[PDB]
Amino acid sequence: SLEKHSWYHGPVSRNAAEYLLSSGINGSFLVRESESSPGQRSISLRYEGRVYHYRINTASDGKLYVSSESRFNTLAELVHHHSTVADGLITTLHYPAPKR
Amino acid sequence: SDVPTKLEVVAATPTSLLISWDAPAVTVDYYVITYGETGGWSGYQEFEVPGSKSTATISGLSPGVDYTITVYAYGYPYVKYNKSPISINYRT
Repeated sequence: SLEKHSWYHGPVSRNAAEYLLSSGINGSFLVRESESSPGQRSISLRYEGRVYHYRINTASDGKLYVSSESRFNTLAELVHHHSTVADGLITTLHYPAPKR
Repeated sequence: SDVPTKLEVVAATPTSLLISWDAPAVTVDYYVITYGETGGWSGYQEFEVPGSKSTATISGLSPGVDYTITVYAYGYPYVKYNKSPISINYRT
Protein backbone atom coordinates (compact mmCIF):
# COMPACT_ATOMS: atom_id res chain seq x y z
CA SER A 1 0.00 0.00 0.00
CA LEU A 2 3.13 2.20 -0.14
CA GLU A 3 2.61 2.18 -3.89
CA LYS A 4 -0.65 4.08 -3.37
CA HIS A 5 1.30 7.19 -2.36
CA SER A 6 1.96 9.63 -5.19
CA TRP A 7 5.54 10.09 -3.99
CA TYR A 8 6.43 6.37 -3.76
CA HIS A 9 8.08 5.18 -6.96
CA GLY A 10 9.14 1.67 -5.89
CA PRO A 11 12.44 0.21 -7.04
CA VAL A 12 14.39 2.92 -8.83
CA SER A 13 18.14 3.46 -9.12
CA ARG A 14 19.94 6.61 -7.96
CA ASN A 15 20.65 7.72 -11.49
CA ALA A 16 17.12 6.88 -12.70
CA ALA A 17 15.74 9.02 -9.85
CA GLU A 18 17.82 11.92 -11.18
CA TYR A 19 16.21 11.38 -14.61
CA LEU A 20 12.75 11.31 -13.01
CA LEU A 21 13.54 14.66 -11.37
CA SER A 22 14.96 16.37 -14.50
CA SER A 23 11.53 17.92 -15.10
CA GLY A 24 11.26 19.01 -11.46
CA ILE A 25 11.33 22.26 -9.54
CA ASN A 26 12.60 23.11 -6.05
CA GLY A 27 11.04 20.57 -3.71
CA SER A 28 10.32 17.96 -6.39
CA PHE A 29 11.00 14.57 -4.85
CA LEU A 30 10.40 10.85 -4.81
CA VAL A 31 10.89 7.93 -2.46
CA ARG A 32 12.57 4.86 -3.93
CA GLU A 33 13.53 1.34 -2.95
CA SER A 34 16.91 -0.18 -3.80
CA GLU A 35 17.09 -2.25 -6.97
CA SER A 36 19.90 -4.31 -5.39
CA SER A 37 18.72 -4.66 -1.71
CA PRO A 38 15.05 -5.16 -0.83
CA GLY A 39 13.68 -2.92 1.92
CA GLN A 40 16.43 -0.30 1.66
CA ARG A 41 14.91 3.10 0.75
CA SER A 42 16.04 6.62 -0.13
CA ILE A 43 14.56 10.05 -0.81
CA SER A 44 15.71 11.92 -3.88
CA LEU A 45 15.04 15.67 -3.83
CA ARG A 46 15.64 18.50 -6.33
CA TYR A 47 16.91 21.87 -5.16
CA GLU A 48 18.44 24.75 -7.16
CA GLY A 49 18.92 22.54 -10.19
CA ARG A 50 20.69 19.68 -8.36
CA VAL A 51 19.45 16.33 -7.01
CA TYR A 52 20.24 15.31 -3.40
CA HIS A 53 19.79 11.77 -2.11
CA TYR A 54 19.07 10.79 1.47
CA ARG A 55 19.16 7.36 3.04
CA ILE A 56 16.10 6.39 5.07
CA ASN A 57 17.70 4.97 8.20
CA THR A 58 16.13 2.38 10.46
CA ALA A 59 16.93 2.71 14.10
CA SER A 60 17.59 -0.24 16.42
CA ASP A 61 13.99 0.11 17.67
CA GLY A 62 12.54 0.12 14.17
CA LYS A 63 11.86 3.89 13.84
CA LEU A 64 12.58 5.47 10.45
CA TYR A 65 14.53 8.70 9.94
CA VAL A 66 16.37 10.84 7.50
CA SER A 67 17.54 13.18 10.29
CA SER A 68 18.47 11.67 13.62
CA GLU A 69 16.34 14.05 15.73
CA SER A 70 13.15 13.23 13.82
CA ARG A 71 12.11 9.57 13.90
CA PHE A 72 8.85 8.03 12.75
CA ASN A 73 6.75 4.88 13.02
CA THR A 74 5.91 4.97 9.32
CA LEU A 75 7.36 6.19 6.06
CA ALA A 76 4.20 8.17 5.29
CA GLU A 77 4.57 10.04 8.57
CA LEU A 78 8.21 10.79 7.76
CA VAL A 79 7.30 12.19 4.31
CA HIS A 80 4.40 14.25 5.67
CA HIS A 81 6.69 15.75 8.32
CA HIS A 82 9.45 16.68 5.87
CA SER A 83 6.83 18.15 3.50
CA THR A 84 6.32 20.84 6.16
CA VAL A 85 9.80 21.29 7.62
CA ALA A 86 13.16 20.48 6.02
CA ASP A 87 14.70 19.34 9.29
CA GLY A 88 18.08 18.31 7.93
CA LEU A 89 17.08 18.00 4.27
CA ILE A 90 18.21 20.78 1.94
CA THR A 91 14.59 21.77 1.42
CA THR A 92 11.07 20.48 2.04
CA LEU A 93 9.42 17.58 0.17
CA HIS A 94 6.71 19.39 -1.79
CA TYR A 95 6.11 18.06 -5.37
CA PRO A 96 5.91 14.29 -5.91
CA ALA A 97 7.60 13.43 -9.20
CA PRO A 98 5.25 12.09 -11.84
CA LYS A 99 5.65 8.32 -12.23
CA ARG A 100 7.12 7.04 -15.52
CA SER B 1 -4.55 11.79 -8.81
CA ASP B 2 -3.06 14.87 -10.60
CA VAL B 3 -3.37 18.60 -9.99
CA PRO B 4 -4.09 20.44 -12.19
CA THR B 5 -6.01 18.15 -14.51
CA LYS B 6 -6.67 17.75 -18.20
CA LEU B 7 -3.34 19.09 -19.35
CA GLU B 8 -3.65 19.29 -23.15
CA VAL B 9 -2.04 20.79 -26.18
CA VAL B 10 -4.77 23.00 -27.62
CA ALA B 11 -2.99 24.12 -30.72
CA ALA B 12 0.47 23.48 -32.11
CA THR B 13 2.93 24.47 -34.75
CA PRO B 14 6.31 22.78 -35.29
CA THR B 15 7.91 25.37 -32.96
CA SER B 16 5.18 26.36 -30.48
CA LEU B 17 2.40 24.93 -28.32
CA LEU B 18 -0.67 26.43 -26.69
CA ILE B 19 -1.40 24.36 -23.57
CA SER B 20 -4.45 24.37 -21.30
CA TRP B 21 -5.26 22.74 -17.98
CA ASP B 22 -8.18 22.62 -15.57
CA ALA B 23 -7.46 24.43 -12.32
CA PRO B 24 -8.23 22.89 -8.96
CA ALA B 25 -11.11 24.29 -6.94
CA VAL B 26 -8.69 25.57 -4.34
CA THR B 27 -7.11 28.84 -5.37
CA VAL B 28 -3.58 28.50 -6.62
CA ASP B 29 -0.95 31.17 -6.03
CA TYR B 30 0.68 30.71 -9.43
CA TYR B 31 1.69 27.85 -11.67
CA VAL B 32 5.14 26.76 -12.75
CA ILE B 33 5.48 25.01 -16.09
CA THR B 34 8.58 23.04 -17.03
CA TYR B 35 9.35 21.71 -20.49
CA GLY B 36 12.31 19.87 -21.97
CA GLU B 37 13.22 17.08 -24.37
CA THR B 38 11.88 13.78 -23.15
CA GLY B 39 14.69 11.63 -21.83
CA GLY B 40 17.02 14.56 -21.26
CA TRP B 41 18.67 14.45 -17.84
CA SER B 42 18.93 18.25 -17.94
CA GLY B 43 18.10 21.23 -20.14
CA TYR B 44 14.54 21.78 -18.94
CA GLN B 45 13.14 25.31 -19.02
CA GLU B 46 10.68 26.82 -16.56
CA PHE B 47 8.29 29.68 -16.39
CA GLU B 48 5.48 31.06 -14.30
CA VAL B 49 1.82 31.66 -15.04
CA PRO B 50 -0.52 33.61 -12.74
CA GLY B 51 -2.87 31.52 -10.61
CA SER B 52 -5.88 33.08 -12.32
CA LYS B 53 -4.90 31.68 -15.70
CA SER B 54 -5.12 28.17 -17.13
CA THR B 55 -3.40 28.46 -20.48
CA ALA B 56 0.12 29.20 -21.65
CA THR B 57 2.13 29.42 -24.82
CA ILE B 58 5.42 27.63 -25.18
CA SER B 59 7.53 28.91 -28.06
CA GLY B 60 11.03 28.47 -29.44
CA LEU B 61 10.67 24.68 -29.71
CA SER B 62 12.40 22.40 -32.26
CA PRO B 63 10.36 20.58 -34.90
CA GLY B 64 10.00 16.81 -34.45
CA VAL B 65 11.17 16.79 -30.82
CA ASP B 66 9.24 15.01 -28.06
CA TYR B 67 8.83 17.34 -25.10
CA THR B 68 7.84 16.48 -21.55
CA ILE B 69 5.61 19.27 -20.20
CA THR B 70 4.72 19.46 -16.52
CA VAL B 71 2.44 21.92 -14.67
CA TYR B 72 2.87 22.57 -10.96
CA ALA B 73 0.38 24.45 -8.77
CA TYR B 74 2.91 26.30 -6.66
CA GLY B 75 2.32 25.86 -2.95
CA TYR B 76 -0.52 23.41 -3.47
CA PRO B 77 -0.66 20.64 -0.78
CA TYR B 78 0.37 17.76 -3.04
CA VAL B 79 1.73 15.62 -0.23
CA LYS B 80 -1.14 16.25 2.20
CA TYR B 81 -3.74 15.50 -0.46
CA ASN B 82 -1.79 12.61 -2.12
CA LYS B 83 -1.65 14.24 -5.56
CA SER B 84 1.03 14.80 -8.16
CA PRO B 85 1.79 17.52 -10.69
CA ILE B 86 0.40 16.73 -14.13
CA SER B 87 2.65 15.88 -17.05
CA ILE B 88 2.27 15.04 -20.74
CA ASN B 89 4.57 14.35 -23.64
CA TYR B 90 4.02 16.05 -27.00
CA ARG B 91 6.05 15.85 -30.21
CA THR B 92 7.02 18.71 -32.27
